[PDB]
Amino acid sequence: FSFKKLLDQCENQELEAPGGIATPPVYGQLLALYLLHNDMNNARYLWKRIPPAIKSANSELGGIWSVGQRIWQRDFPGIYTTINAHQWSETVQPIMEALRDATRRRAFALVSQAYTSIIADDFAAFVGLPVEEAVKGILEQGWQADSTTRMVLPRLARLTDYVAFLEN
Amino acid sequence: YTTGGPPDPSDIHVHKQVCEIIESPLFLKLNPMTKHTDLPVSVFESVIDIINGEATMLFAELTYTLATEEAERIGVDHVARMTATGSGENSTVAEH
Repeated sequence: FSFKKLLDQCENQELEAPGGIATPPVYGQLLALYLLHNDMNNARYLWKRIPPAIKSANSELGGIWSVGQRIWQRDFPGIYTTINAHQWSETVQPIMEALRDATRRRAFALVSQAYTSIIADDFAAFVGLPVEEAVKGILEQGWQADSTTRMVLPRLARLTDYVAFLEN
Repeated sequence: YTTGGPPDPSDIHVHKQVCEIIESPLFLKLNPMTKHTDLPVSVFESVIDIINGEATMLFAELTYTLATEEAERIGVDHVARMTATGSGENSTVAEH
């Protein structure tokens, strides 16, 4: 909602404001905004446009690109460690908050379709919270957990225009 | 059926001859001289009634109803409306 507007004003800003290389905070928000849409191609291309000058100047930006390298592999546990690695207050946090929750939803959603049966330890990597916390949650939602083996199972107006058209 | 204003003897004479075809025929009378807005057809049957001890053929009036025939009705629609085609041919949607 709020984020979509924030990409719009920022997208405008990249072309309009600079002499061709814009300042380091603007590029960081923009990169972070591309990850929320999960438009990873344009993200990657964003980093490749970025000169060596911004990479020395700004390290935060390079952290935002690292989450994204993993999103390309689609390896979940790896995503989570990188979210914790870097923070940049104000300028990165509201959009970051959204990134973390967009990948968890993507992960739960992915599993629900993907697997008719999955190991609970693998599932623990996907949501990214330990085994005790996960097994407690799945039960409430209404998914079945098997214990001993520890496996988890996911669960007129048109017509007149058309008649008018054919008769003519 | 016959034509004319109120009931008269010349209708009763003809109704006895009709009694030869079927023993109980209906009589119907239409006034096209009607000064009145309601439906000016009135329906009768004949009764044989004794007056002053002599048996007389006298008429008795019946009320009416409306009834079936959808096949016939769709023609009464066309007959009733008397509408003309516009600029085209009249539309398929319209007619349907």
